[PDB]
Amino acid sequence: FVEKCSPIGVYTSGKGSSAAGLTASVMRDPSSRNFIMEGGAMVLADGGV
DNA sequence: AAAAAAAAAAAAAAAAAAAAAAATTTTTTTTTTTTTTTTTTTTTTTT
Repeated sequence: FVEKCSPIGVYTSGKGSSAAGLTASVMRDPSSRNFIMEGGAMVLADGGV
């Protein structure tokens, strides 16, 4: 309910969700050399719950 | 001195050579980017 009720809200387990992380992870693309930041629950639910 | 004939001048039309003009997208390559994979190496877990 809290996840559905908060303006910004994400519900996740301790070990993250199915193909989603609990916290952000930064990687470097070998080809484009960009910094790809996979957003976990903590970063995705920024300013919310 | 004038008229008739001859010849020349001017002008216009036609032809030949030579310089000018017009027309003129498709096919193949290949580089970069992205993904895939094989091995090495590093980290984590277990005893």
